[PDB]
Amino acid sequence: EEKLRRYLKRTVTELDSVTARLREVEHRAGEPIAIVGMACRFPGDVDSPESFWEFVSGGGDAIAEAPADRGWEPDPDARLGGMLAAAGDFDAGFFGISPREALAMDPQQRIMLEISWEALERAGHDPVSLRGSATGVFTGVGTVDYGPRPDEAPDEVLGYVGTGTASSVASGRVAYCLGLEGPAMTVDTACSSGLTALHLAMESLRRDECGLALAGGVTVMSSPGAFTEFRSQGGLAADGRCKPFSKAADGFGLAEGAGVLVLQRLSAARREGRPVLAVLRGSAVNQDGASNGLTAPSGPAQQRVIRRALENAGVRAGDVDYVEAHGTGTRLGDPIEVHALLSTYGAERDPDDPLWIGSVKSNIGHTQAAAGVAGVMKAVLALRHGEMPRTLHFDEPSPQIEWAVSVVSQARSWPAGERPRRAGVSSFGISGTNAHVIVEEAPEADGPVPLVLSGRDEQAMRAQAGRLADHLAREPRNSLRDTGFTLATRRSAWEHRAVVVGDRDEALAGLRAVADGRIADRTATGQARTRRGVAMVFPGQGAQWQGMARDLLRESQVFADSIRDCERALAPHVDWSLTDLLSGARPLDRVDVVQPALFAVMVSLAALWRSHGVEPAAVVGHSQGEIAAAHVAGALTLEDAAKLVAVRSRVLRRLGGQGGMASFGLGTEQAAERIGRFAGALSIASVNGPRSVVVAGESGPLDELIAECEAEAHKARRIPVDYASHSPQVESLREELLTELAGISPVSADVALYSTTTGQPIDTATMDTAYWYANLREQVRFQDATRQLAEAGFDAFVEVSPHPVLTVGIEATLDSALPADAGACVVGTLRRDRGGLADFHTALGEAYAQGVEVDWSPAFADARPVELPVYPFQRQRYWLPI
Amino acid sequence: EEKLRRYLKRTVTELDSVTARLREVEHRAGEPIAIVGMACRFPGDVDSPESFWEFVSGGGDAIAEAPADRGWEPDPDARLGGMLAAAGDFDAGFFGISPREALAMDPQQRIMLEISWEALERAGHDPVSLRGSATGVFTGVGTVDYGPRPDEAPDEVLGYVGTGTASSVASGRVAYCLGLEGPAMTVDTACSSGLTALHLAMESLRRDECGLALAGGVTVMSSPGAFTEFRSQGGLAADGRCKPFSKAADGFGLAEGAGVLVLQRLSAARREGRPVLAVLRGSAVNQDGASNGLTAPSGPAQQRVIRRALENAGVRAGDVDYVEAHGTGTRLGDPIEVHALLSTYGAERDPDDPLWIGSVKSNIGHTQAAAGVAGVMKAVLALRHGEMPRTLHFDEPSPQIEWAVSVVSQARSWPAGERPRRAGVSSFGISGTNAHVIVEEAPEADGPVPLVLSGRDEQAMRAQAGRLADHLAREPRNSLRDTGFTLATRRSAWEHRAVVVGDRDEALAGLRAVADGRIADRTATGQARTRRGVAMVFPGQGAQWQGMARDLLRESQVFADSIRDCERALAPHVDWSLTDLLSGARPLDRVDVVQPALFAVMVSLAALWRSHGVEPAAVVGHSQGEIAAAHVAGALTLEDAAKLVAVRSRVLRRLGGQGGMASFGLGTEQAAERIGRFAGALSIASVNGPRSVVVAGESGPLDELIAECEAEAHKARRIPVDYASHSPQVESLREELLTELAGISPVSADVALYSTTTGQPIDTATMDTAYWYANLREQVRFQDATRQLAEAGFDAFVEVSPHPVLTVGIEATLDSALPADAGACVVGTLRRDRGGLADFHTALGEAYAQGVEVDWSPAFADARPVELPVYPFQRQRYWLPI
Ligand SMILES: [Cl-]
Repeated sequence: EEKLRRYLKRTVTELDSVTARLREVEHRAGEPIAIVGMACRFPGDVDSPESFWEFVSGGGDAIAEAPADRGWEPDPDARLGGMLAAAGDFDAGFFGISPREALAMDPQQRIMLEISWEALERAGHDPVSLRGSATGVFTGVGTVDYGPRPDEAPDEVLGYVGTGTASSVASGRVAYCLGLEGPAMTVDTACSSGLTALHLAMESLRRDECGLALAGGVTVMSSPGAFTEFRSQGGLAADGRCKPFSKAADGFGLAEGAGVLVLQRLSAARREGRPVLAVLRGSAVNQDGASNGLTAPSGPAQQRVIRRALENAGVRAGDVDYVEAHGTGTRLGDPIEVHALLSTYGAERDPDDPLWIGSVKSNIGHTQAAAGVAGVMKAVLALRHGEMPRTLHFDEPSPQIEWAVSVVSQARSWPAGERPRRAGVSSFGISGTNAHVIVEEAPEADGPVPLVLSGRDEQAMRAQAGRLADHLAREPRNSLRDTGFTLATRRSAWEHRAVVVGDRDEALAGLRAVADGRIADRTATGQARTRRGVAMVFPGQGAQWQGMARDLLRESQVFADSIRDCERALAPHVDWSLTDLLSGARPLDRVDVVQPALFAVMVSLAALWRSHGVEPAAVVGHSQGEIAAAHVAGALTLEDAAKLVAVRSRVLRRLGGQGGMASFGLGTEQAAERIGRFAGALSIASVNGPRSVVVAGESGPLDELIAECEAEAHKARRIPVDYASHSPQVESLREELLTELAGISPVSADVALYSTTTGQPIDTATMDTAYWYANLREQVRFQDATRQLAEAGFDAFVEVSPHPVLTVGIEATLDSALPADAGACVVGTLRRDRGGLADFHTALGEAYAQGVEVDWSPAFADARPVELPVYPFQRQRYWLPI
Repeated sequence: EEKLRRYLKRTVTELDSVTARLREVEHRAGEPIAIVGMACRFPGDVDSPESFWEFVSGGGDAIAEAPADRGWEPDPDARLGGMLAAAGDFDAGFFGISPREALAMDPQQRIMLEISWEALERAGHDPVSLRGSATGVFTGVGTVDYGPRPDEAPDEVLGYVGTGTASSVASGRVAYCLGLEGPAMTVDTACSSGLTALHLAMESLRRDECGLALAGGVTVMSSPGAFTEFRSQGGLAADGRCKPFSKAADGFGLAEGAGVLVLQRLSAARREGRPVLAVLRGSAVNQDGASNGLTAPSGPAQQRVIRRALENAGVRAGDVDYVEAHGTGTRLGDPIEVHALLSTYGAERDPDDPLWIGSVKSNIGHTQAAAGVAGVMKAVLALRHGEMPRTLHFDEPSPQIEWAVSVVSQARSWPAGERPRRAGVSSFGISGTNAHVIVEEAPEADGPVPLVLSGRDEQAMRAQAGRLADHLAREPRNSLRDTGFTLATRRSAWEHRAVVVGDRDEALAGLRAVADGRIADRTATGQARTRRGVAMVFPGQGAQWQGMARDLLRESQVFADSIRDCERALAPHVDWSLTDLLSGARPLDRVDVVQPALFAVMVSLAALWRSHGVEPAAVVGHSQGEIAAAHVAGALTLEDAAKLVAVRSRVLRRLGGQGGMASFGLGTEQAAERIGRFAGALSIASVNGPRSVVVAGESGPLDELIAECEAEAHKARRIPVDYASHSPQVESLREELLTELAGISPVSADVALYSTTTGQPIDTATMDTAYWYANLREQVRFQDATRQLAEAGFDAFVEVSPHPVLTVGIEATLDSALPADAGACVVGTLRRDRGGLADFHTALGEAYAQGVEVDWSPAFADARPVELPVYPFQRQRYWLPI
């Protein structure tokens, strides 16, 4: 029996895998598609969705004279229509395109690139992240009229003539530049092209040809062909203006434009937390077929497509509150359109609550292949702003139309009620191919910060900064933390970089300064280069200051836990509290106190760096700093290393009052000759750069040296220290160190370690007690180790200290070694009186600004994304006439 | 308990049925698409699948110097490629296109219209029947380079310049002309437009967007632009010739061409019983994305697109025996394709049995946006003839390719084994968009005659007949009956029509005659007009011959059954078998035998006419003929009409040997004056036409008249008859007639009836015994009734008799009456000694040939469709240079 209950179990589990399977399929097959980003270029200086909505709800009329710049033949009868302010302007370099090829490029190809990039940004992607993805591209292109014919083109531009004007390339070139690998195609269906495209993408996503899709359309009138052809037979308003459904309809008005939508499976966008601007729910495409003429509309067909659309959307006619009509202001067409609406959407109505109707063609003109994409944007923007804008140029309603179904003449309201709101959008093509799609409102959702920003060039970076300032200012509801998070995780990191750190008041001013070419406190600025090989430097004396990370101790957890781990390890070997010591901001005179403290702080600073994704490919230490570098490398346990520095320093107390040390701005030879005269009383303690050396020995013999030097313009800094290491005075302590350092467990390490003691880079199992005596006795030789790393192809040096002290030496050593103005950089961590996170973020910012890979995320826990301005294209005009 | 027992019983049942539904949704979703017809226009004078194959397996090289006639600027280096014989030739009239519009039309549009028609004809449709259907149009168009610009176009062709070159219109114009209502769009993917289109079409079908779809692509190089662009960049073979995969590869060879497929859901085409040529099993489209360069192909993507295509087909790489590689002979591209095939298909084979590879581009060149339609056609054809044709120009295999997977270099053969054979066909776009599709062999399928045919002009009709004769002569496996059926039910009925009746040998000879402008027996030829009103004419004496219907009684059930029904109605009134009378070919001397049989024959012939969908709108009788007419028009039951004619004829025996009748060739008044001298001894019995009358009276006085005419040369024909009806001698009969014709029950009739007794049209309830005596006593006046039908706009007179006796008179009347040469046709039925079904079909033919609606179906019982020649287009050259 029991087996034939567990037999039920798995038999029921098959049966369940299958039912939910069938739903999945069927659900997927009609799944709503989310419009997740947009971007446009319309008449009226429209370059954003924000601008489009301003222009339209504002009741803008864009119709005007055709620009002079195109090299059009003059005409007695001025050419009126909806033109694009800067149709020939393009940032070619951004896209890897030579000036020569950009010149042979159909403006329609160019614009598409720009806006495709913009739209993915607004969708929440760093578009570079999408290279190699299966993203689709579906573009509606009607006419191309840009080039001269191959047969009369300048020889300069001949390679790029065909490819630069071929309709297929409007699609493909987007795929080739953003490295997309889904299907890419250009669709021609005249006016409805734009929706044909959109429909094709929806179906592509529903079948899984891709996860993501770019659906758009473009028309740019490079020549006055259309004017000529329409001024031939009838159709153009003398006004240049579209008066949809009015008494006063003359004919349509020619225009140009471009629009894109990032489309994604609704469920997929929810899972990834992308913003849903609106949902497309179903669409349909048909032909009017046997009409009265090739270019005649046919209402019966228009009706048929409204129904197929609604069948597909799974929506009822009466549920749609508004329609974005074709509405071209034609004498034949407007009536036909309205009658087809009346007997579809209107049949299912009260008089008491009619269908509402508009046309953006009253604002921007007949934008042709883009018209439709133009209509879907208006519809989306209307669903997001709760308002139906004015349809311009409405005399009286047209007396050719037999009027459920009204036109919106004064701007109306459209608020979120019980039902979702939806809109239909239609565009009907001159060649007979009609399209209608159904749009729904989006369904329901829900200290200091480093702001990181980039430009392909220096001016772009500065534009980036200014627009971020404007955005932040005109939008105090936006979290600073989400703004930084988005900037860090969802924007491309270009060559010229800036990092502005601080709270909101500071974040604003830092950005405005970056914009105006100035630098505010805590800003990092640089040019990135690929960096492979982070060497962490670990210095010794001269890196302490009375505060030392009082603030960082409070403001960072990674740092404070590291420290805790230290106070625990040094507990046995030392009798004072690390924390009381740092938190208190207590004096740091004693050797037996300073050195282990510096050890903890520097190890703790290393932990922070690693938590922000910066890992050492090698480590170099300096005197005491080799203990930290040894631990960080992995050659020592914290317990070992802690004991080591605690013991070293306890013993070193024995030399107290018997010598001093001082740094001098000269070379080993210079110093070697000068010092030779005191036979043995002084020794060179370290050589840190071609013109920097420490000398150690008996004070008096030292003072004569310090005195003599200042009297000849030599750098000669007392180190505030009462002993003299790296000198023959250390033979006294040889016994005691070998005695109670014994029991140390060195291990070969993951990371390279370039010994200063030895002079070579080493297997770190070498570092027995015998080694550690030598580190205190023998001369340091940091200059030597620097060169070895330089020569070994390290390009990034991070001086992991509370104050930079070897930084300057290092750069001088790299002047003398690396190919001048090729590469390597040097970067510190904290600085005197500059502890606390913000200043660590500024040190990250410097490393990052020069091309170190940093993981910024730890500075933004939680932190959803947020909508930011778009890349500021550095444009130039390219235009080839006829 | 058995509780759980019951539940395993349930669960299994729902497991099973849930899996049936899931199975059925998933099948539908990706069901095989059938290629059910195809047409084309390729280099080497290829204009049909058959001529394509002949060309290709003959190892044909179409490469040649471009035609001089396109207005191309001559050039020092001659332009070699695959050029379309006559790209400028179009039948504009067939499609209702003006010469002015045709001139400004891109030839890519024109060629598409023609072959879309041809393809539908081959798929076994009358394209006309598809008007208003949901058939979609998907068309690969790359470049369009035809016109001058609207700036510089002759003002003569100006209103048609934009429409004539719009890419979208290649798709749309087809749907406009054929009246198709599916989604119609154009696609630009450069060289893979072809397959892309077919892929979109495959999916539209699978989404039930349409039931049928035309998928194709075109390129016509109207200008030398491409030659110009590629002679700057490198890449063209100096040869003109693609040598795919050979050491000899210089570059590709520009070419042009055009191809369509009629696609349909496989289940549906089986359901509709339609030739499945091959089957599209699966496809894919992708982008090679971040390649080396826009135009550079990329192996990884080529492999990806193959594997996606295979997945969708549900086919293993191992299961595919041939691939139509893109193979354009490019030095860079060829190796990349062969490597990508090697690691997809050639991974899954042991060397022993490799994948075979070819490229038609070696025969016809790189046919650009049509290439790949060209490819799928070669594969479909190869599957059908079981042969892999030779890939030309194969010097040696390329030493740059790293050779599972071999190039077919000598014509291998491909037999239908235990596996279904399949092919892949790839084509790769210069903008980086790739397609691959998978094609499977077609699955398991299993007297004299009237041939009808037509053309929009006379030349087309004759050409149509020539093509039929050839087709019938060359392919004897196609039944004549099936051929007749297809012509009648699957071909449009154009203005100029011919009908040929015969067994096969005589159908050939008649067909060949019509083709030569000659005539044969059982061959009718006409110009059709819509004819509003068939008037059936029923004559009297003269129409009989001794055979009458013996043949037709055996060959026609509709007829034999009607004769059976009469025999039954006459039996009470007459003591001789109608059947034995007609079957035994027995003499018809006596009045009481003739008149009833002639009625029974004439009434059953009417039945035939009606069984082929010819209804009288009006009828006319001539003496006894009125009886038939009255019954046919449904004023008298068969039982009444039978009684009437039996009695009327029996009583008429009383005048035997007392007079006579004879038809004279002269008009009423000419007869009247010539006859009046025998005061009353002769009567004008009937006036039938303006120069034909019948005279009844006392023989003697009648012999004098006849003698007096043969003296002066008048048509003077003795009617082989004992008596003199329609004369005073009929008073003797009045009483007996009225006495036993009483009881007759006439009623108002459905159909009109233009009484020859009265002189008018009538209410047929009128036709009581008083009327019927008048019908015998009175002058007939057929001419007055003829004109009354003319004057009331009947245009089609059918003489429903066994021998045409009134036919010539009617025609002399309608000269007078109707506008001289506005239309009218006068048709007989059978002829003396030409009874028999086939002669009836010939009568039907003369009526069909002139525009009477005939329903031919009854001639073919058990007839299946059969493939036939396509419309012979009547073409002119239209070409606008630059
Ligand atoms: Cl200090």
